[PDB]
Amino acid sequence: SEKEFVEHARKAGLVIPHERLERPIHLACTAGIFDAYVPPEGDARISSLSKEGLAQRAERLKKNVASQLSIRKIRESDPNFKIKDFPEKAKDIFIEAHLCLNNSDHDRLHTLVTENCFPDMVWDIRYKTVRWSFVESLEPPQVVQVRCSSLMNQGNIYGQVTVRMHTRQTLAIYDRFGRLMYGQEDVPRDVLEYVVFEKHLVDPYGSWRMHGKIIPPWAPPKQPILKTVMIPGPQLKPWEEFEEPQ
Amino acid sequence: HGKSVTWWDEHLSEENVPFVKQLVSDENKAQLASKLCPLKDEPWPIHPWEPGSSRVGLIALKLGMMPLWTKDGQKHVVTLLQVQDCHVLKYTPKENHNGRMAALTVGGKTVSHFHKSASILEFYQELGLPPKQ
Amino acid sequence: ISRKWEKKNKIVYPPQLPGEPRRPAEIYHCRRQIKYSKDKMWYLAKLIRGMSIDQALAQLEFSDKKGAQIIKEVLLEAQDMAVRDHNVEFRSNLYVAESTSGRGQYLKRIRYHGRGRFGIMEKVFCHYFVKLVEGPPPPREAPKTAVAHAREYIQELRNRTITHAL
Amino acid sequence: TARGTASRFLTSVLHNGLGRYVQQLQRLSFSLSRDAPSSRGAREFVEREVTDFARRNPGVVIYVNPRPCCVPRVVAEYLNGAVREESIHCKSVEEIAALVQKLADQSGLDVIRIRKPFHTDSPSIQGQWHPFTNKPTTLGGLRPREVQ
Amino acid sequence: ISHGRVFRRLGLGPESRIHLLQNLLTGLVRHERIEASWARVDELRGYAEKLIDYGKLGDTNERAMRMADFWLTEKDLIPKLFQVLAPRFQGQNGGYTRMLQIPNRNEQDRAKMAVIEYKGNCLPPLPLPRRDSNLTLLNQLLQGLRQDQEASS
Amino acid sequence: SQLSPTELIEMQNDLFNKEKNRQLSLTPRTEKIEVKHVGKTDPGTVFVMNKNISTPYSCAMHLSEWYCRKSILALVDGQPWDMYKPLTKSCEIKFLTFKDDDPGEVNKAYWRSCAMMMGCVIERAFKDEYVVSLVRAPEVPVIAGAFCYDVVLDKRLDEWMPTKENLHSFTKDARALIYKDLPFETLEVEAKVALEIFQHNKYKLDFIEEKASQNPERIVKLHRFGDFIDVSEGPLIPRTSICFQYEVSAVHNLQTQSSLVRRFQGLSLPVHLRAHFTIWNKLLERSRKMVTEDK
Amino acid sequence: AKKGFRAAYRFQKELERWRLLRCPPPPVRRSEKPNWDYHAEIQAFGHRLQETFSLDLLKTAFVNSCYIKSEEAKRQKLGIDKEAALLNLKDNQELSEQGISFSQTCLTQFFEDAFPDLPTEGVTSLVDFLTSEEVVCHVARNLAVEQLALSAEFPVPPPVLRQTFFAVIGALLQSSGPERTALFIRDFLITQMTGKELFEMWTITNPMGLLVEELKKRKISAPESRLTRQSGSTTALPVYFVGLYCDRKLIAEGPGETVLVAEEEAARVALRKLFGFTENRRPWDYSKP
Amino acid sequence: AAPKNRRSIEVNRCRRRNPQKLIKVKNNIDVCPECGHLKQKHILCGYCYEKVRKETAEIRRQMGKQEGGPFRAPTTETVVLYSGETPSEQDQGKRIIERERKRPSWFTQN
Ligand SMILES: [Mg+2]
Ligand SMILES: [Mg+2]
Ligand SMILES: [Mg+2]
Ligand SMILES: [Mg+2]
Ligand SMILES: [Zn+2]
Repeated sequence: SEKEFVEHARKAGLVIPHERLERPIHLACTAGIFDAYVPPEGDARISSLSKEGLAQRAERLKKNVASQLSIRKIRESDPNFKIKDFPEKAKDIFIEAHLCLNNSDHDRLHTLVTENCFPDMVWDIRYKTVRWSFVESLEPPQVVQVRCSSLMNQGNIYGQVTVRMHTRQTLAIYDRFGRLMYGQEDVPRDVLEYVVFEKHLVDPYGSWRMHGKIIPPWAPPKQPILKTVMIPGPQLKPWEEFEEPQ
Repeated sequence: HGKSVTWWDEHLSEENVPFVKQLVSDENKAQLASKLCPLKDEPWPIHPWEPGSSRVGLIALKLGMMPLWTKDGQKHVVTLLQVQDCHVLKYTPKENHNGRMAALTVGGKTVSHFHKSASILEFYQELGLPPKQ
Repeated sequence: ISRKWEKKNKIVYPPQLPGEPRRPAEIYHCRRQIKYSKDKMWYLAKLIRGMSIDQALAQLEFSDKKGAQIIKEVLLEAQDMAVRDHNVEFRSNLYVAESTSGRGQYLKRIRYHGRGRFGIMEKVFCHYFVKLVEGPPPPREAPKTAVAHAREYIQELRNRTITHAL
Repeated sequence: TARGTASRFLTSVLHNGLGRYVQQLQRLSFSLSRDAPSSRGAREFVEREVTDFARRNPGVVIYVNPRPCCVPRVVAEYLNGAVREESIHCKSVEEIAALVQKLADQSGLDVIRIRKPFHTDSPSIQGQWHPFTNKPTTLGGLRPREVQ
Repeated sequence: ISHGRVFRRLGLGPESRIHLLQNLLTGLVRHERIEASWARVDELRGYAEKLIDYGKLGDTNERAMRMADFWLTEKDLIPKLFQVLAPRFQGQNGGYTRMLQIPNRNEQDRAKMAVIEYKGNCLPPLPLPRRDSNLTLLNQLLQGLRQDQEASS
Repeated sequence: SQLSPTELIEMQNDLFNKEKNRQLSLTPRTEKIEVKHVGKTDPGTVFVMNKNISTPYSCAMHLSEWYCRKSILALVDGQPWDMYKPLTKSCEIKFLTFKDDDPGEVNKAYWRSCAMMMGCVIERAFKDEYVVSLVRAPEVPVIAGAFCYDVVLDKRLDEWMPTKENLHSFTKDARALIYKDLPFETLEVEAKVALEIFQHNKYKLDFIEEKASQNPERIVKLHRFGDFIDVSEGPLIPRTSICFQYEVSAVHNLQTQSSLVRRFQGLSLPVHLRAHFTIWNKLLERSRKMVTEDK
Repeated sequence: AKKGFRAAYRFQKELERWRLLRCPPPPVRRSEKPNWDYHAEIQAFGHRLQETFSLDLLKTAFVNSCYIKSEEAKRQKLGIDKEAALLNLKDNQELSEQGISFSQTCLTQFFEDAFPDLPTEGVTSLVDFLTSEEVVCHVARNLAVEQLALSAEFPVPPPVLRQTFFAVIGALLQSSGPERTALFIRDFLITQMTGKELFEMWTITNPMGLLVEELKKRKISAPESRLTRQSGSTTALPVYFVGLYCDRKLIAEGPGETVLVAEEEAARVALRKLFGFTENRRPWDYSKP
Repeated sequence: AAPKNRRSIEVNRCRRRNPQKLIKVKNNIDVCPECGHLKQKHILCGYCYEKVRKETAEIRRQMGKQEGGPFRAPTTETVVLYSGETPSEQDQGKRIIERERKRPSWFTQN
């Protein structure tokens, strides 16, 4: 006559066993992006001009002190490294990563993209269907900047390469019932994205990975959603009167 | 369609309720005073009395009881029955009812229009009386 | 125990070829191990079958049953799930497809009697299941017309065969 | 039991034997073990009989698969689309012979209760009884109390 | 057979009924608006209405005084009855009390509830039901009829 | 022009569909407008909607079924909007009900809608041999005991006035019309393509001419339900189902010098306001009298 | 736990059965299943029908356009060289045309000989029916043509099947004379007319008119509908027998609920007597001349 | 008296799914013109009545603060005031309660 239920599940963060960890957490990546390259506000009208864009980009790469300091750290720690070959590799990483999102293959996606990026591109889309194709690259991929984070604790250095790329992509997102949600499959829409890459140096296995995606503050508003959406007003208890701002 | 319940009063304003009431009651007075003169309208043929014949009845209202005395000295108790508004309503002929005797239908006291049923209200409409209880 | 109903939301369909009819959304949701009885709960669950979700919420709002408020909370959660997680415009566009009560795991206790006798008593639990579908509520069936009955009777007369006959 | 199971009317597939007779058994597939004892009979059958059988019935294809199995089966397959499974496990050569013959002569229709022993289209030559067939007609076609 | 029984049975007996109403009434005269069991409030209403009538009989009437003495339990109210409530009902004969049905009690006993009130109290007004306005379609149609009862007379 | 009664219907409907598809093609994309809710009830609520697609009805659908059933008319800024008329620009929305405090807008809308219904009932209730010309729906206030529609009839028909049988037939047909639930559809048109729809009715063409004359851009307001199309002033109620009690009361012959015009008068109430049988009979008695306001 | 393999295995079989009951697998070609030899199958097809085919011709017959185009999809998608050997396949178009033409001719002659009084519109209707999508598909499916047919989309949509059946007919017409093929047609097509009615397959909508015309041709005048038998007129289930009289002789008679329905029936009966399509009629001849 | 046999599930379903034991659908529900919540037609709106109840509570609290004890209740009528208000000539000679909140929209001045 005396028996009780079990299993009330709880998540308790407590700092004491978190400190007593005998094998401290090993990170392949760092969560942030150290220095965010902030692009020209007229970067749309200089993109239709070839030898304006190419010139100013290459110029800003060669002229910067920090850029070539870091490129020197990477070259010295990692031999047979070239800046002129890299936007090719980066582009390929991009194409394969999103072509992974199509097939929903996470194993390869863990080789390509970084730990900070993966939650973002995978999370929301897991119960949906994605069809994404690469059609054109309008302006060949440009290397904007390079940076390094020196952790004096681990002696660990992470090369972070920002590649600006201008692209032609087709994106269609389907809902879990198979009914279209985001955008058409027939429109080769034009995209401009600033893609940060990261690599662990001291690591012997040394993968070049896709770290983050930076959006500019002036960026063209993304294409509209299909469905209509409602945004509720503040939920009121009985005695609380409503107040309207102007 | 989930159509909600409704009563006669529901959508009327405070202004209109006294009005509606006046309307109904006044038309009641009119209608009752109109049929007040039967013999000058179109009375059905009156027949003399045959031996095996039987009259119509009434519908009354039990008031209360009262004592009453008889010249022999005895005491009786009586019931007061008041006829309030009594009208014959319809007529079913002999062959249509029992095959023996005709059937008259008789109404009792007047009631509100609002709380009866559409069918019944139609019935009295084509008559020209107010509804009987 | 068995938890299945929960996984029904995790199904993904293959995308719709254009020209085919748009598939209506389906949201499965439930609440486990409620302190209500299973049967008492069944009445409530039965009441709101096939009602538009707003109608159901309205009806539940005024019920005096303890279970009423539980089911109401479950319906609200289901609504918000439907708009947020699955993709449904018009949160008023849902109706109740399936609504039902299962039995949960019971606790056993003593119930004392007299003359030192006892009965054995069960603290009772239950589950409430609901499945919402996107669209207007399907029309309630009108009972058979005289015409329909007569048709069926005739058709039956007409189906007759000479029996054991050849 | 009869109420327990399904049932069908007596029929043939494609009005067989009306115009010409078509053996309904299409193919026959044996599976046996070279080694296992249970398939012993089946092996003998494959040696002696199968060959001859195949000549007697030119219209049925016969596949024989030696494979490592414990329970030798023969799968009959009919024009009808019907597939009938059988176990030849632990039987004589004689018994298998008999079985294969049964399979050869069957329609491939479902074996279940058959409602009545005969089937006829147009049972009715010369008429079919109806309440008026034996009744005399009267003059004028008058009903019983009808006057004209 | 309950025929023609006006008073409902409450409490532990007739006396407990009177004392229940005692308390309710005292509460009502003090706070001027209270909420309770719909049945009990209904029962109370009559008493609450007659108390004002004894109040109108004035301070000096003895019957009214020991009446108010019995019914109002906290003695301090007895002046309030005579010098506050009873004056503010002067013109009106019977209109003293407003009683409405409130939504069922949220406690697990789910009772049927009512709020009862002395008119003309100083409190936020109860959200009474409003009749429809005169601008409503049906009412307008009736306004037509009315003006044609005026035009034909 | 030699044309069947059905051919007229086909033509008009195909023109209407052409125009509607043209208005649809005019909007290239899915464009997002932001509607705000100025209602007394759920303030601060903000709908994000598809321009020239989403309607205030589709807007109510985000709130609750209660709005959907109770809301007859939608106030956009300061103007009445039909429930199914697609929103154009970003704005603020309020919903309007029969039992609301100053219903008068809604009342007008209802009266108009019922009038139009009666028009449709009349036009199709006469034998193909004769010629039925709908004129207009003169706008009466609702204190006048009915709503009405003006119709001219074939010359050989000028002698007879209907019998209770016939009026009851009209009524039966209008109830038939209500039973099947038809949405009222709206379209804004240019006079050029408005006139092409009506054609054969002269009085209609005149009406369109005057109506477009007082608007700078020559815009005419069209409404249609089922197969029937008509021009009208102001917005209409969303559904046919909204009417419950409906009657065609009586007709009255009224003649100008240049024409003989029959005025059809009828009376109705919405399911929300439905009135008791006795009340109904009184109102119906008043709806038999001639109702004159053309100005 | 209980120690043994046996029950576990035996249960695995049950698991599989339920798995197949709850989700049925989409139908698969008999060609893609474990025991198949295409050649032997063809030869068997030949022998079981008691016919003699050129194996080249028959193998040709079971080929279809769609199979070739799909094969060209697989050809062009993998970068393979096929064209020479693949476009040498010689599809069944030709044979199917020969086959349909011949079959229609043959059937038409059969009927025209059996029912001298059938109007041309009628015999046309009949041939239309025995050459139908439905009937031919049924027959072909039961002769294991669908089995041998090479095509995309395994259920083999009915037009392709018809094509294939008559393809085989044509192959037979090349392989053996018109005589043998005539026999084949009367065995596997004409038999589908067994138990069938006339107006079951003819579909004509006004029997009376047609009867009047056909009586004009015979130089008989004016069928008069006359009521013969009736039971209950006031009932919900009346029965009428309407006779049709010509010069007061009775040509035909029929039952019905309504006097109209019955009259129509008597029309149909009369028609069936005139055209010699009747129940009592001589059953078809199956014999070896 | 003890049951002679177990009642079968068919009988039982007949008893407990019977129309008379089912919850009956309420048709008198409507929306409050004010707050747009739900209410039965013959009953006060719960939400609105909560507004009123809370405010009444606050008022009573503050008029309990003006009374130093249990048994002191005024011999005069009382009137409640809000921020930025002053007693009228008609309303003077009365007990005055002063609340901080601005006078609520539903509450009139009277
Ligand atoms: Mg003891
Ligand atoms: Mg027990
Ligand atoms: Mg027990
Ligand atoms: Mg008690
Ligand atoms: Zn409220």
